[PDB]
Amino acid sequence: LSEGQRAIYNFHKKVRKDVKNCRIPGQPPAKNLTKLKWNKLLANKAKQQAKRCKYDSNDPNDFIIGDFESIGQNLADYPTIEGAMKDWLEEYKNYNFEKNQCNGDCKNYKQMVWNTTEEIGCGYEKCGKNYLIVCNYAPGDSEDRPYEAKPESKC
Ligand SMILES: *[C@@H]1O[C@H](CO)[C@@H](O)[C@H](O)[C@H]1NC(C)=O
Repeated sequence: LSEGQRAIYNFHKKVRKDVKNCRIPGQPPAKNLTKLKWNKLLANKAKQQAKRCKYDSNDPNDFIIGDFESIGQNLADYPTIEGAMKDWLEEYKNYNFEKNQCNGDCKNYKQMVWNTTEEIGCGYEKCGKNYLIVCNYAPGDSEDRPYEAKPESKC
């Protein structure tokens, strides 16, 4: 993994560890989340997409990757990788787990804490001032809640 790739991978590991341990503010802790494994095919497809330097593109070809049945995707148009990661994460401020409802945009946060997601790979390209960052996830998420809650005492 590149420098950026490794940082994006660890930031996702850390978010998922945090949500299991009451460390995402105002969000119930998660009972279980599959461990993410990096996947080279997701990462390369992410990278071919990000090299176009088009944020909206999307393009259902970008969602057909090897044999995966379902692919989710988070996109960021941002001057730094860490800023992008933090922007996706803090969408947790908009998300109500009990009602499964969102005020504004929750899609990036929900995909990061999606309990059945197993494979991740991410790709980014410098496109002028900013990066286009593409993360692909397998399986992708749905409109449901991201995980099963567990009692905050188990933290
Ligand atoms: C993920 O969450 C769903 C409920 O939203 C739960 O029924 C399912 O068993 C969970 N699966 C895993 C692998 O954690």
